[PDB]
Amino acid sequence: HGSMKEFYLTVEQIGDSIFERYIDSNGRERTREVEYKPSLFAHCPESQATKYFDIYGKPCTRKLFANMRDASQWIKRMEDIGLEALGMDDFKLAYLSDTYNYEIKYDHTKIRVANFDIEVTSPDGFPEPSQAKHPIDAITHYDSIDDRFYVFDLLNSPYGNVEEWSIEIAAKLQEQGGDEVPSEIIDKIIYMPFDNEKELLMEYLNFWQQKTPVILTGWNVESFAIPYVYNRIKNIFGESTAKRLSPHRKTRVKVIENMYGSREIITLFGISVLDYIDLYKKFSFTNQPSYSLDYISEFELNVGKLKYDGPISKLRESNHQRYISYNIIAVYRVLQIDAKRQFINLSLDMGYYAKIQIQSVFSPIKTWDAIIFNSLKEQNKVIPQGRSHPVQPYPGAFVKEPIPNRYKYVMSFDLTSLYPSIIRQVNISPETIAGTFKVAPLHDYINAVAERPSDVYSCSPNGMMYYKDRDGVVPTEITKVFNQRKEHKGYMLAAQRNGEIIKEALHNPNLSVDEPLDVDYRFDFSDEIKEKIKKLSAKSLNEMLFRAQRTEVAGMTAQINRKLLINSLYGALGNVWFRYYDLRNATAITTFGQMALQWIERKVNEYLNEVCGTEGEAFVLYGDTDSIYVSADKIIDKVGESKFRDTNHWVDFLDKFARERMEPAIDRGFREMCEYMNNKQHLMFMDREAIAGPPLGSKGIGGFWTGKKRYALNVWDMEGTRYAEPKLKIMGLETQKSSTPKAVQKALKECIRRMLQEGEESLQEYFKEFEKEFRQLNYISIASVSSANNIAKYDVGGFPGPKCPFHIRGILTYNRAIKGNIDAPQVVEGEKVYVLPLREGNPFGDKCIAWPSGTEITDLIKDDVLHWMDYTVLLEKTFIKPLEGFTSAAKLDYEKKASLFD
DNA sequence: ACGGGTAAGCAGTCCGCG
DNA sequence: GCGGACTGCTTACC
Ligand SMILES: Nc1ccn([C@H]2C[C@H](O)[C@@H](COP(=O)(O)OP(=O)(O)OP(=O)(O)O)O2)c(=O)n1
Ligand SMILES: [Ca+2]
Ligand SMILES: [Ca+2]
Ligand SMILES: [Ca+2]
Repeated sequence: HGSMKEFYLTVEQIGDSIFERYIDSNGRERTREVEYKPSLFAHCPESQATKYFDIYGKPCTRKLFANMRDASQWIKRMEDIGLEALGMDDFKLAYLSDTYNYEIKYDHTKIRVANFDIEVTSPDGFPEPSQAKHPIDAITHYDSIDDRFYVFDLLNSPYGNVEEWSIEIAAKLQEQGGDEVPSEIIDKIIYMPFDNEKELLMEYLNFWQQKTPVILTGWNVESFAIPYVYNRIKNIFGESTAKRLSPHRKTRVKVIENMYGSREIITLFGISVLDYIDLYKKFSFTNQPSYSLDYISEFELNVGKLKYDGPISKLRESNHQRYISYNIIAVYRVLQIDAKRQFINLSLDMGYYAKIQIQSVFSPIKTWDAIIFNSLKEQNKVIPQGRSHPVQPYPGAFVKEPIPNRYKYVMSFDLTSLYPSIIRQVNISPETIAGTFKVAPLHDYINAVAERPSDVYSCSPNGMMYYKDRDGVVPTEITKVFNQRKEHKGYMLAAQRNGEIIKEALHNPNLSVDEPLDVDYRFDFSDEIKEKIKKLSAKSLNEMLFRAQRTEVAGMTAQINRKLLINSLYGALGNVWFRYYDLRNATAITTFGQMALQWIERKVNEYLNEVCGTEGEAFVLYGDTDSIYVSADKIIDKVGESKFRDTNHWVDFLDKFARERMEPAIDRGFREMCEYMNNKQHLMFMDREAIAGPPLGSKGIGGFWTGKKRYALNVWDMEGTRYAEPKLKIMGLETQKSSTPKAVQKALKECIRRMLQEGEESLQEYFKEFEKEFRQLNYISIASVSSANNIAKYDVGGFPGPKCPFHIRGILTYNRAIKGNIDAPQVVEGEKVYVLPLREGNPFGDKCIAWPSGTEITDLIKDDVLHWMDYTVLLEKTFIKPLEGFTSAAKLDYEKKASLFD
């Protein structure tokens, strides 16, 4: 037996015992109960010397505890006295650290990941899990070990009796009277019909004991499915039987009970719930107009809506065959989405790295508390007691005020992982604080005028001095996560570059039948592959393109989420629930960044005045925290439309000017700033990102800024990737906002593409056609979106109260128009909503209306709102005002002037 | 309780203004 | 009868 080391699955604390589920050395799943004996520490005199020193070198003495409750009355007793009680007071983590004293290398094929969704017919409307009034009438449950979809289908219920489900009919196309259940899963569905609900649940509980999930997921499974099936079994069989959903027989019900409802969260000891919706909100870097599975599915996977007739509420009685097919597809849908985004994998990686419960990957603070503590166990150090602190504003990034205008030629540069780098460069840590110095005003450091803070320590322009010689835990531990990011980024950019090869190739689609190639898209297509691609068919290239984008999304996920974590350690230092919170360090970081950016603004202005020849002229037109945006018009003039054959030539050129002259200069400038602050290590690595301009010989303006955080740019090269066709990089404007209607986002963007690529005549032409045709766009397409908070607070007898938002006012008028009948869907406090304006003297008695997003409005009122919609207002408010924004800034009109020729 | 600050633009109210 | 300054709210950007 020359083989693998054990690895935990879950862990819990009940009283004076730890409940752990793990995978042993022969790969079998197990449970133990352990009366863990923890150790906390206390200071002692300089003399009682030993192993343990706090992070400041103050000696400490370790204390046996008999059990965990015994060590907790000690932490309370030490506060009753008023001395610091050191050590890790979350014992699940100490236990994990004690048991798994090594880099955990873990096998996912051995971890049970279950994915489920239920269906619960209600003619009452939305079925609150806290009550669970209504029968659970279908469950689908996918198990990653077995690799099967277990279907529990209830044929008999007070809401209707139905025929068994046919897997043959599910397989067939929609077009053949079937449900289009993906055939790569037909062979994996185990189907189980049932007499009656009781019999189905009892069988589901027995199924769960045999195949108890470790990671439990699915869509919206924390706030609906789990608590509904808990409360349901609890109402029908009793708590005892309900507690079966826990492998340890412990649940918690914490009440948190709306402004008037009964929403509880239910925790199942010994299971790690990773609600995919929470994973998606945290790790996907999107902001969506709706978070229904239909919606997100169609966004991530480009699959269809998933249609049907009648309202979902009467669906099981009318087409039970589809009701079940749809439940199965929903579960698979989440799998399809996880196969793209890979957030489960992320979570496992991250979680086993820190040695935490996996559901603690939602908490950067947990995540770092544990990494840091593991890193300090190692050197026999003892961690601080966490302290109460009052909350406190403090300053962040600098942002240059730009002159609103157009900018023909732009070229950007940005610093690598800024704040993480600053920590590394400066050696910022709880335990590396040397002292302070007398701080001169910020600009004196920017202008390289103020006295050198210190000769011996590493400094930040907020007055902090750090030990330059030793190693900080934080810097150390952030360097390890940064190095993993570097690598996954590499794969992702490669993947992106490889995709542009493929897109170029798609104007030579070679009339032929082939299969796609066999390459590893994380690495730069070696020349022989590149030559092979030039001969392939569309069918084939297209399959490679799609495979590349899945490889790149994979890498994006891994990369941007380590960026998230490290930037989140920075954040934690400004958050009072973090054991190492310190505004001294938070501000050392932001203030140094303020300086860094401004310092290099001054520099880049200097160098480009020297070499361009001119003097005291603005070359940096904008910048945000780590960014600079340099006007390259004068670098181009220096040649002209002389020997530039095509759009690519000057792009080749600039790429070359930046890489061969500017980044050398920039490195010189920052090396000098590091000498000034006497930092530990030079890590201000500013390289080039974007390269933007009109196509050659165009009327296109290349770029514009309206104000801070609001610009567009027509970009030909980004971080080394040369685009096949130019890509708009729009930051801040209305095209990028989830609040603005899809159709206008589309339109506003095509307008921008025209301003930037095909001057003023192109815009005005297209604008004319948007104005005429705008009125027959589908209403869902031209509605606004808003989050819906504090509805209750602005109610006041069915009507708008003092200071009531337009969108909240919208819901109130919905609530008035569906008043009475429970048939129609309710707007949920906190969710999102569509929003249309209404004309003068409409039947709804108000100037707009709102319904919950991702849906068609109720049929009840649909035909009325469609005919009372105010397109006039729609277009002025959401298209025109924004457009005037963009064109004012860039010195342009969208409508032909009063010619004076006339 | 459970990463951070910065900043834009929309709408509502309350006030000055022949 | 309406514009601007202030404020609450939403959603972007690092
Ligand atoms: N959610 C975020 C995003 C950014 N930032 C801060 C920390 C970043 O270091 C700094 C610069 O932002 P960037 O968006 O340019 O990201 P980075 O510089 O960290 O990494 P990179 O540009 O290599 O992707 O802004 C942050 O604190 N939190
Ligand atoms: Ca950066
Ligand atoms: Ca940046
Ligand atoms: Ca970069």
